[PDB]
Amino acid sequence: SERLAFKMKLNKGQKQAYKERHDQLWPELKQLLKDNGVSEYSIFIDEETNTLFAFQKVSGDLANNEIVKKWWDFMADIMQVNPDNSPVSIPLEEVFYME
Amino acid sequence: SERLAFKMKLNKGQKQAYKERHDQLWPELKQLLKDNGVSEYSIFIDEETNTLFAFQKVSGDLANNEIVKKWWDFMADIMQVNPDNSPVSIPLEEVFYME
Repeated sequence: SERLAFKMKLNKGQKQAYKERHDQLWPELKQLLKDNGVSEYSIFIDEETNTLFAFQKVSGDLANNEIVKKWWDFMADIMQVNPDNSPVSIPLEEVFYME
Repeated sequence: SERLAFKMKLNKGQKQAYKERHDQLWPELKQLLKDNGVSEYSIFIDEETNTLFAFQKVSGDLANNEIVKKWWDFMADIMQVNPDNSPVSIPLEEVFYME
């Protein structure tokens, strides 16, 4: 019901690892995201700037979920992350929408 | 049927003008986009970097359309544009999708 977008940062040269790990995204994480109202979740890359742009829809607390935290730990070597291994994330404000 | 994303550049300090002009997007342009298979077209801003991230769905030649070109001309003072007034646009490759 709501559209959300955000920017993340990949470490230089890690597009391949990022893509392969996401091709093998744990089914537990996919189901948790769905159970929490997430759909149509896409992540796009600007490889030359090591930038990820994420878009998702949310239909109404994953940061405290054990599986999410395990995913952060698994990804922390190739992403720009905080001390708790969650990815740095910059929110992006919607300025236009046409259905 | 296809998801597309791309990055554009706004001139410094022009978020307000960009948003107001898009709130008043010409109905002719909305209809042309729909007629050409575009839906769920969102544009998000990272204001501190003057960056626009666009997402849209396309269900199967707008660059040569007179109304599109008029829109480019109308917007050219506040966007980073080419000599023909079309916005500079960097495509972003999808690296993850979960329906």
